[PDB]
Amino acid sequence: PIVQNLQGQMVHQAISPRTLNAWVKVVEEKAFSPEVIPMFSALSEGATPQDLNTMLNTVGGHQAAMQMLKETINEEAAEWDRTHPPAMGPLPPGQIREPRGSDIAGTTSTLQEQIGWMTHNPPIPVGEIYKRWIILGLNKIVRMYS
Amino acid sequence: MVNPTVFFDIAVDGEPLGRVSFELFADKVPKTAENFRALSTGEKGFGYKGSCFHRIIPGFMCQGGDFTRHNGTGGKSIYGEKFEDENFILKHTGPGILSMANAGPNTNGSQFFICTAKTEWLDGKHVVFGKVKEGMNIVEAMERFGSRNGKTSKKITIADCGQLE
Repeated sequence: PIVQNLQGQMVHQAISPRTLNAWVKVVEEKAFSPEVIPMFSALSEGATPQDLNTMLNTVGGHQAAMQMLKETINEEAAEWDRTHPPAMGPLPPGQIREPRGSDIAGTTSTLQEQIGWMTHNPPIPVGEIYKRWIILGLNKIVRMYS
Repeated sequence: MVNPTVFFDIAVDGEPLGRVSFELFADKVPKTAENFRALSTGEKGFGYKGSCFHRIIPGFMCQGGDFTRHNGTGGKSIYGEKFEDENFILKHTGPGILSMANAGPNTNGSQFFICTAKTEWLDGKHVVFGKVKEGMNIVEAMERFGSRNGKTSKKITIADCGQLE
């Protein structure tokens, strides 16, 4: 995740195995119950899209759900793309390429990229965007199963 | 001649600044060259005459050719819609390189940019298709009107353009 360094400037930290393990246990306990949604958000504070992916990809079992979530996400990405025409290049010196829908969901972007966007001035908030998409997919899963 | 020569007479809030001429590399990128050539003569009924350079970033490049919306959102090629990256043989080796602006692969329209420094990081991404022949100093004067975000301080127009040689 990207965390506030108490001396200033936002810094990256490696995904936390503890946070992960607490999400995994939320999921094994509650079988897509509505309380998962706030817990997801509670444990994904400053998450990069790669972090979010790792969180979702580690949930053993529930393959149908996970694949329904993927579809909501891939849908939301496509829609974002259709609503945001790519900015005109050429890219100025020192700038990173702008993120498309697949970049935000972390499927075609690198961690370095995601780090650069989220730590840019001002941040380009790919983790928060993705997180909204994921929450939408979770809604759909909770409605299916609960 | 296989490679055409085109000119732009540049104006600043309507006052003439000077002439910039360009060699077009029809011998390496014929389709891209003939697009700019044709847009410069107005022979299809539309093109660069009267348009503006809407983004200029000093030390980087001067960008124009959006003759339909004047802001980077328009432009059109003579092909009846965006066209493919012809090749990436020619490199952005220094000031005066002329190259196609784009919003991603295979989306060449009419927007182009004139480099004012070497821009290596564009190689493989923007099709290089010409170079300034006379008037580099005019391009450098244009950079005086730009800013870090590209917004220009004065209206920089192609008051006239066509073919020479």
